[PDB]
Amino acid sequence: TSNFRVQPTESIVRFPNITNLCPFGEVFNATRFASVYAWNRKRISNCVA
Amino acid sequence: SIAIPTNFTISVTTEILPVSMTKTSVDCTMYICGDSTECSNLLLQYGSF
Repeated sequence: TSNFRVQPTESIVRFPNITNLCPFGEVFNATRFASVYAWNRKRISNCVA
Repeated sequence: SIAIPTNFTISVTTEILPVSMTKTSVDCTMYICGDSTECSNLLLQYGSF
């Protein structure tokens, strides 16, 4: 006939217990922006975005 | 000129014949889509393959 697959019961989500707010607010709205060739690459880590 | 045997021998020679292979079956949606209902709609668009 067909394939029997047990339907999932509920949904389980788990994320790292970190809630630091990312600096995107000042990253995008920065007062000074560099030139096209000298792009200032920035690394963002350990924060919820 | 003729050559006639005098003392005979009796041998036992094994023979190997396959009779059947491993019976196998497969389901597309579990194989192709993997229980995903988004792919299940796309697959049926390809006709009765």
